[PDB]
Amino acid sequence: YNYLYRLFRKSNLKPFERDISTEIYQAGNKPCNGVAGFNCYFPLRSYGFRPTYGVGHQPYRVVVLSFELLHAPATVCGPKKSTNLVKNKCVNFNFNGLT
Amino acid sequence: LTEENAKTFLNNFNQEAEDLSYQSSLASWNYNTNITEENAQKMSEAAAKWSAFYEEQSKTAQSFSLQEIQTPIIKRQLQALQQSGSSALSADKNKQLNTILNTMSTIYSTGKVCNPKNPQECLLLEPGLDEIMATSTDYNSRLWAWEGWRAEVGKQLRPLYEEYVVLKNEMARANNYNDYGDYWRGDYEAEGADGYNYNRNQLIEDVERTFAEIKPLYEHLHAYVRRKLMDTYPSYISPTGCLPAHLLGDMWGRFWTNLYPLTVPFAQKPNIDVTDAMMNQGWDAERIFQEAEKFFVSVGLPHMTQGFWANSMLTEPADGRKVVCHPTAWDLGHGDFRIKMCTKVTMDNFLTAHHEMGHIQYDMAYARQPFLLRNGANEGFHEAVGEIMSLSAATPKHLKSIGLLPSDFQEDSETEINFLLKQALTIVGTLPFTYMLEKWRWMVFRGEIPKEQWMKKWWEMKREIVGVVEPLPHDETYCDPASLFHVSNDYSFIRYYTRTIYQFQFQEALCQAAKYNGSLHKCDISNSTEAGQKLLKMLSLGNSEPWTKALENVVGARNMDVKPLLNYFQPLFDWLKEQNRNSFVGWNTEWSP
Ligand SMILES: *[C@@H]1O[C@H](CO)[C@@H](O)[C@H](O)[C@H]1NC(C)=O
Ligand SMILES: *[C@@H]1O[C@H](CO)[C@@H](O)[C@H](O)[C@H]1NC(C)=O
Repeated sequence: YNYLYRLFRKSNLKPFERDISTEIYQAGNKPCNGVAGFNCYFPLRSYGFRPTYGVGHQPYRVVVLSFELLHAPATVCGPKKSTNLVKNKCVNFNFNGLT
Repeated sequence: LTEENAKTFLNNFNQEAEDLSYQSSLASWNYNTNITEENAQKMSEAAAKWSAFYEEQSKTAQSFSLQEIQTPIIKRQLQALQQSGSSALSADKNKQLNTILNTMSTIYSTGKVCNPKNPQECLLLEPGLDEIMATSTDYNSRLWAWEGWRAEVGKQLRPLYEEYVVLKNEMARANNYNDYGDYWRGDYEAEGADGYNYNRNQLIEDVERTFAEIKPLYEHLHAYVRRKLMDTYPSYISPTGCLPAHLLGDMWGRFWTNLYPLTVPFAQKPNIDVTDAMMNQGWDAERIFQEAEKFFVSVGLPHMTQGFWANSMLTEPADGRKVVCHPTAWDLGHGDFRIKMCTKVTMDNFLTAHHEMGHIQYDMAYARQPFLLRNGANEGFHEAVGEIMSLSAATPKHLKSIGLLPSDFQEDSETEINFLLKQALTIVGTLPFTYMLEKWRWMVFRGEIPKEQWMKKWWEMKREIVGVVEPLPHDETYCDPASLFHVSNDYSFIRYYTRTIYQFQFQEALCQAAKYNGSLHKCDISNSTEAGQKLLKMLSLGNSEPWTKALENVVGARNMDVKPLLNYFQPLFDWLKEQNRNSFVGWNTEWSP
């Protein structure tokens, strides 16, 4: 019961936005006044994960990698393979970007 | 707005309901596969919490007015949620009704009839008296068992039924129903688009119309059974009279399947039993369920889940825990589908495995629907969609395809005739009993039958509809229907009749879909994806739509039809007509010996 999700919200989320508010969702015309009941529901509901659930309901961990480029120099670059060194022969050399 | 409020209320309700229902179903499963006091009490608290939450949500759901809801799925969900059931009465009346139900349950489970002049030979129904009804041939012993259980159940259950009827009538009129019969007929009520409208009061006339043309086939079967029993019992059965109530192979005459050795057409020809073939090839329950899964994927329905194989029990555990012998298919929720069956390596358990996996496939198909709509279209659809798999699994084509039956097996007409007769004794013979019992209960709840003339009406209708006469005269201090399990424990009985009609309707529709060119009883739906898709269109719906729409989706008709039932039994009907030329077809209402 330690994994939660938001089921009710007044408007849709914008891209890359989070909502950690625990305000009672007011679905009707009457004010909720902080107390749950009819037409006033707590928005955060628990993901009650159990091992005997069907494959569509088992817990899945998701990591989203978002890549961005700005005006700054890009400093997250993948490894460039360093082959063995050969001496005394005519070999095309690429040393630290100097070719 | 009211519709948006109902949508948010249902969105809030479904997740909590699914969680609590899963907890209740898991506790019930844990009790059913491991019987002990702690599992029983855990099941008690889980069911108490789930029922309390359901009634609490239902009281809030009744505040909504359906006159301003346009979308039929939300309206159907709110209709399903607003069924209060037994909670509409006050606490005193509800407690009294629950007390009556509990005392009926604990007096039926402990029913006792004992031998006159031999006081040590006292017999219960479940271990010994059912054996007497199924196997014994002695007239006096069956007369003793029937009359004794009738006396020691009817005398003790007549006043209990007297206030049971009144309390159920009060509950139904508290729930805006005419009587308790109308409350049961409200399960078949469909409100929807034009032309799909079905009413409760329509159902009775529909049943009578479908019983208008089953009557010649039942009359021929009754005449044949009467002649064979006359061969068995020389002077105690009349040619023009009705059958005695204690010679029908069961305690109540519900199933005629125990009359097959006495009423066999061809005793020299064996049955289509393949148990010994399973013994020779070393089959086990895992192979039985794997073959059932192979059948369900050959027809086009999806494969079984990993949780089904991991969590179910398919064998007697034998590690010290008590289990229930009855096979049951469980839809626990959240994609959890299990089967509890103590499967022995027999043909009957193979067919039962196909039936329960049909139940599980039916449960799996409507998982995309909301929680309140994860049910059958009505009470008959759920068992019919398993009975069709039981029908298709038992065919000689299916057994020859999977290697159980040899490739050079010859299917002569005689084995088809006796197999069809056994199927008729199990299936056709229960239909007049079901119709007469449901009609009696409806007229008792309605008040059409006077209170002091209950028994005299019932034995008239059994003389008229079922064609079965009482062996001894019974006065009104008896309660002869109440000896049955379904009526003493508050269960609807018309589901079997609708199951029987829908089973053959579905079977003919699938066989026409699969382009089978032979007799309906030999039909197999294996290796036909189009029939599977045609079926799965109805299975995916659940009760989101009216049941008439689902029936049109499968068979192309919007009402019950018994032409598939007569088409299934057509060779047998011709055979029964051929051997009833000299005899008299039909029965006389007056008591003939
Ligand atoms: C049945 O329940 C008891 C009580 O908790 C438990 O000890 C036992 O292990 C259960 N049986 C199985 C097969 O798990
Ligand atoms: C259906 O397909 C399976 C797949 O191997 C096959 O074994 C079986 O013989 C087929 N049945 C018929 C009737 O062709």
